[PDB]
Amino acid sequence: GLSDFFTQLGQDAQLMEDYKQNPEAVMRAHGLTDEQINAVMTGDMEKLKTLS
Amino acid sequence: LSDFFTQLGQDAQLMEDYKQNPEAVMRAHGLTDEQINAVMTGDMEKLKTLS
Amino acid sequence: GSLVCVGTGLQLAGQISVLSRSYIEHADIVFSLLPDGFSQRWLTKLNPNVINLQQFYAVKNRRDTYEQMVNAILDAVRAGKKTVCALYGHPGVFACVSHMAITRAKAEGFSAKMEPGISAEACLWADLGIDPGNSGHQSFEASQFMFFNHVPDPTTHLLLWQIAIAGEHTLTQFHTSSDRLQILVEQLNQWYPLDHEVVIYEAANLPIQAPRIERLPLANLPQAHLMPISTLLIPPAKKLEYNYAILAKLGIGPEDL
Amino acid sequence: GSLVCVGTGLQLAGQISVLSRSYIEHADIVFSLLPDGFSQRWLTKLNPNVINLQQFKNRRDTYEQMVNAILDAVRAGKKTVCALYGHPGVFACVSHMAITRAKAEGFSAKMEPGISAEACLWADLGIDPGNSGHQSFEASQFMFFNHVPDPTTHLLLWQIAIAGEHTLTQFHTSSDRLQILVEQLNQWYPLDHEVVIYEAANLPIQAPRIERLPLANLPQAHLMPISTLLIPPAKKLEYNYAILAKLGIGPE
Ligand SMILES: [Zn+2]
Repeated sequence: GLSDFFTQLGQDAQLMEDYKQNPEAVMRAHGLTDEQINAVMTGDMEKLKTLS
Repeated sequence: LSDFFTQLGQDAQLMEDYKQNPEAVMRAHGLTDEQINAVMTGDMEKLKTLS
Repeated sequence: GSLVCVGTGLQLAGQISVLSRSYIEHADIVFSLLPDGFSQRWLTKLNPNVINLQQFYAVKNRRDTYEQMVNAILDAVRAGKKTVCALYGHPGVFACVSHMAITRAKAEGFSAKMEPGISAEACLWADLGIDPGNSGHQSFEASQFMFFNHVPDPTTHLLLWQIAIAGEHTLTQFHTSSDRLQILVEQLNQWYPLDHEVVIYEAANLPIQAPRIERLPLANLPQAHLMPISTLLIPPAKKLEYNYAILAKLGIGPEDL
Repeated sequence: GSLVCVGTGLQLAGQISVLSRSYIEHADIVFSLLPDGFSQRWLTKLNPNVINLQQFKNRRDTYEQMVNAILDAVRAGKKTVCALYGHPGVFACVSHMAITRAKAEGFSAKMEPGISAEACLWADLGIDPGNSGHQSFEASQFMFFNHVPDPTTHLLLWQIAIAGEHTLTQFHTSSDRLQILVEQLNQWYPLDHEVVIYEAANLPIQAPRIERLPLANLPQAHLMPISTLLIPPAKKLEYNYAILAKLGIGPE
């Protein structure tokens, strides 16, 4: 889920550009919980390894 | 010729098959003996025409 | 069969050669040594037959862990398996296991090569937008720069790697990291003022993660919190001066080049 | 508009990062600057909209027309991507110039890392620079400026083929230039010191060149654009007693 996203984000340039424009929306469209989006947006990497 | 070098540079499978049987694999794509010779000889310059 | 070591770069998924990725896809077995689990999953989906080498770690001496790591890899090669080793960054830069596996593989007469990949240095240049060919570039292993005589050229970018364990020895443990670092600062002070701005760099793994780029005076270095992958970048301290001598021979001046 | 500079590497097709390749696919326009035509054709099949910059007289004015052309596209608001040889931020002015001027016009500009000739050298020569350490200089710069190399660690000289590239005033052959370099290196390395002329393979059917020869035979050597000279150490290491003393280690 979350892993499939990071994997896509790292290799697709289009998706990469979109993300840096509208991080939240893009993450929502890849079905991430509000908590995940938060952890990502606060850069709390410990809580992502919690939600995996 | 150009497509082959491209596939050979990207595809790890074709990469190995090539080392297994260079000549044969180059036929499988469709290169003449003159080219295969230039490839096998080592004359890069040679390939400035078959291109 | 065969051995091929490949580098995944630093970034997840997207920072790997098209060919190296192909090798991992068309391989009978794949031995991995990657950082995070996001990277481990990525690899799995790319090829289900994966052996994680993180398991060979601890109490055991490193050269023992590596001995096992390497042997496990050759076991696959000897078995006739088209083996591929997936390493972080460049599979040759700071990688005793690759060189050992390749050397020993070649010894036994097995076909073994190493495909180049993107190292932390490759990233450092792009991230900071510095061109090493600009004023030159010197790379040393901190400890090696402290233990041995290495006079740096302060007209070039100077990279000190593994700054976290700078000066680490069995006979130096009585010193704290802050201490050893201080000693390094005293050493660099020979060429670089204490006010000189230095940069601590750490390449990102995840695409949603940023590279660490902490700018600070050389003097505040001892206090800085370092990481195993942390690297120090000391920019030039002097502008390049012409070799008026060599310019004389060619019969030109600074204004002609 | 936006700019992203990517690198193809040395090998064809296969030595580019997955992401950098994606940028080329999704680029509205691509500006190529690659050596061979095999690389040129490849790129095109990767994205039809490609403007070759070789089409663009001093190097001052050549790069000025190049950069200017790249910008035009970015100024028009097209997501521009500039594909260069090897690493787009290593011995590459066009990129740093373009990125700089795009940053200066408020446009978004960045650079993706690729595989440089150096990254290839380590693999082909099975050398780990992490443990050994290394140094890099542009051959010409190393000649026209005061660079003090550390002869205890590897020394790379890039663009050894065009070493001494300058405006004409006196008549000197490339061998004459290379002879001067040889003399300048003689301040640290002997003439009989073995060096290596490395040339990364472009095509997957070609092997890299790794010629060894004494430093004295460099002038005669037949060099190439992408040729780089590797000068292995010539001096032994010495204990840094000063610093060792501070750390706690002395006579031991
Ligand atoms: Zn370097």
